[PDB]
Amino acid sequence: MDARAVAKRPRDPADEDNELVTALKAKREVNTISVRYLYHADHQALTARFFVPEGLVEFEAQPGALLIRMETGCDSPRHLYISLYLLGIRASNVSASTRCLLESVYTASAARAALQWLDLGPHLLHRRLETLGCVKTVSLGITSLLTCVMRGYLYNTLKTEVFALMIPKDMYLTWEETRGRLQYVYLIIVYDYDGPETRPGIYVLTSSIAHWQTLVDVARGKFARERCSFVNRRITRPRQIPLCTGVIQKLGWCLADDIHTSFLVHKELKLSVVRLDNFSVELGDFREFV
Amino acid sequence: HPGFALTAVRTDTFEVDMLLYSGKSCTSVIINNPIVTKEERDISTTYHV
Amino acid sequence: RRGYTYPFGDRGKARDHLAVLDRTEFDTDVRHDAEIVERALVSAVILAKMSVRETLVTAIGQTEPIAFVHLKDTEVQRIEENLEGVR
Amino acid sequence: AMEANIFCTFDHKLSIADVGKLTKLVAAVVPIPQRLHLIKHYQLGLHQFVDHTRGYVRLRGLLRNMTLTLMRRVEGNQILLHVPTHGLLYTVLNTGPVTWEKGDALCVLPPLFENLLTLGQWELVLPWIVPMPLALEINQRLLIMGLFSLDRSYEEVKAAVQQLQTITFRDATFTIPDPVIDQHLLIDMKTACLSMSMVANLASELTMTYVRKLALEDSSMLLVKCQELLMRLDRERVSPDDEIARLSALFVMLRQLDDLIREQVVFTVCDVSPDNKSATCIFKG
Amino acid sequence: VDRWIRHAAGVERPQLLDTETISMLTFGSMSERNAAATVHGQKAACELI
Amino acid sequence: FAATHNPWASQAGCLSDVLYNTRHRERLGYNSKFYSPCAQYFNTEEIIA
Amino acid sequence: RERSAPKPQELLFGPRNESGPPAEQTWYADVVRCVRAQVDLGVEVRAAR
Repeated sequence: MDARAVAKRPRDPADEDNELVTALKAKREVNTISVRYLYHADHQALTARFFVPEGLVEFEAQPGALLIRMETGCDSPRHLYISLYLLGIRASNVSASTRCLLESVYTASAARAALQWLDLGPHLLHRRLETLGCVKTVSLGITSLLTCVMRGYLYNTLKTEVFALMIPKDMYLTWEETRGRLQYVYLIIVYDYDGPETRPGIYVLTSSIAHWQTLVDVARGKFARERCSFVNRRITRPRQIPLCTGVIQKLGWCLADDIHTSFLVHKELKLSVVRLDNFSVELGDFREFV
Repeated sequence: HPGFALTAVRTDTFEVDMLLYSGKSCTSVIINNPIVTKEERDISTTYHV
Repeated sequence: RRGYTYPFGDRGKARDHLAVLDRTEFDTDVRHDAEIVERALVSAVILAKMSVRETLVTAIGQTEPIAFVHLKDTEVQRIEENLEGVR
Repeated sequence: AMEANIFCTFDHKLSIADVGKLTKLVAAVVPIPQRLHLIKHYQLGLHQFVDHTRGYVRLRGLLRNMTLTLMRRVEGNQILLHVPTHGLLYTVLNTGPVTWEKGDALCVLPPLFENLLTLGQWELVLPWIVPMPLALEINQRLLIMGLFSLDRSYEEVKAAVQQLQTITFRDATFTIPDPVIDQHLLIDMKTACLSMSMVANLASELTMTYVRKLALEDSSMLLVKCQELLMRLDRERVSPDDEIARLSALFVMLRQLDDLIREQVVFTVCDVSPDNKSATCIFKG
Repeated sequence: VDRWIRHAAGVERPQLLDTETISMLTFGSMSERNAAATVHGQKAACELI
Repeated sequence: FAATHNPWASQAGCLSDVLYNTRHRERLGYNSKFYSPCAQYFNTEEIIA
Repeated sequence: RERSAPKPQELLFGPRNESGPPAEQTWYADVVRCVRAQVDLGVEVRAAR
């Protein structure tokens, strides 16, 4: 509460000594540790560490994969973490070629077991899947560590490089001709109520439409067959109670110039991806539409 | 006695104190100054060396 | 079907009695139907008793007798008179 | 460098044991009814909102109105509270009965259950921190057992209500309080249930008339089969001003019901301690 | 026959949340319960061929 | 230098081979968490590797 | 076709499970048109359910 005090500019780390420097200089003591610059001490991204068994780590050594947590009716391993790719083998959209490719890759007890736990339960996918951020690390082993972020950019420890977000092509979805200066990236899951096994379709969307209402109207216009089949199964196969023709989840904002088409290599297998070279994460939970 | 015998197999785990020999300058170890990275969490802040 | 829809006290007991009731169908032999009809009825009466919280005998070696539940006495009296006539 | 905290003052003198007890919850979510720099301890918690005529539904509406604020530090004569800005990660305490897993989307629920800081006239009632799937489950179960109030006399209704009352969620089993007391239903619950009943009932009547006209236009071919469906359920068994009033009333009842229909995600978890009582999480909407 | 053999061998019926628990078990789990007291140490599990 | 001293254990598909090879055990439903002393001698795929 | 639903370990381990028929059937047909007496007999045609 003074003229000189209030006029003060804020205090910033590059000029104010770091706390360990303060302590050591005030005691006039030295450590063998080099501690002047603290790594990760200027990151805006909020990160977390996850442990996964080796079988699920396929295609995950490449930073930029999207990670999902799924529920299991058991007790002790009850939550596993799976990637969007492994979610693609079950996706009744993706073409036979890519499906057989990532079925040839994902060959272990862990991933296949994730698949039975997905196909077993009577719940719909969106009532079984909770979404995590995008991953950037790999620490191998029989059980491996992954570092994942859900708020912000996706970059190396020194910020020397930015890791893209990688989408498998058969999931990549577009609805507009002239690309906006800013576009959001959404995840869409839709259900085919034809046949005994209701076939789930998986999409990663990109659009400039920020508003929920116009986005959902456009989506419902483009997904007419699934809504028709929803009403059809309501009519023809009653006292089974469907809900949702699809759900939409929002995570991201990228500038159209950043997005590019690319290839992905693993064990000399050749998978095709759509890449968002600079990309930021902002996760919101699902919203449902019919 | 039934008509078939059987051979059993067993494993016992012993506890042992080892001794190791090495020759002078058998390896050379390369190291730098230890490095600290910061993980910021509200109630407790952690630093990894 | 009614038992599977009904809100019982614990799923295990009613589920087991309803399951032994469920797979009780006949077998194209005359003699065996006499056993299996009784074997189905005893479990059905167990289930009905559990449904309305009247007791069931848990003594080893004793089976809950085959009978109605909560009918008015005139109905069951006419049932028994008809059963005598069938005799 | 520094942050804008909220200061709270306790008027009743505090024994050293009680101010110690304050520390044991120095990271829990304490709701506040308003944004102001110095507030009196009566404002903390939900005790002022506890009217024994009004139950869970009104309290969740108010909690949607409330401002959530982490207790931050404890000193004599005054307590520091911190209002969490959006996006930043924070440490919270698990006050509810259930444990947590990484990635859980959390909500707030009114107290459904040793009472903390039983001052002579006041009691500290914290909200329940719960994952959203259990939030949906418990809201629906409480709502349905609200419906059965009018016929609790018959035995099977009692057994069904008991089945709805017991809830299990990742190895935790607990019994929620019955929203029916002394055969009388709390007014907030009664109004919510009546509103839902009326919404369904009025939709039944209005939808046939307003679909049969629209079916002429629909090139998306779903409204014709919609009419087919409403005729199918029809088979199972007027003034214009009154009609527009009926539509207005339909949307009035729909609006009154919105608290039961949608709830916000407030926290989502990043990591959990072996000390499971506490976990770090980022703050949502 | 199954009940007779299980009572002769002395082992209880497999009781579990059958499907998901059995998939978890095939993935691997610690089912065998501990003994109440073990003056001698870890069980020398013998296998018969 | 006999062909085999235990025909029921050395043959490529006999009792002990299907009972103790991890691969044949995977074709059945074992529980992976239990150690088996025979698995060391019988997992012939790993032995060939 | 006469295969019972797989036991869980069969689906967790080993070579894949498969589906019997292909999505596309192979058919032959005879087409008759009455307005101009004409019959099409040597037709190879594809069918899908």
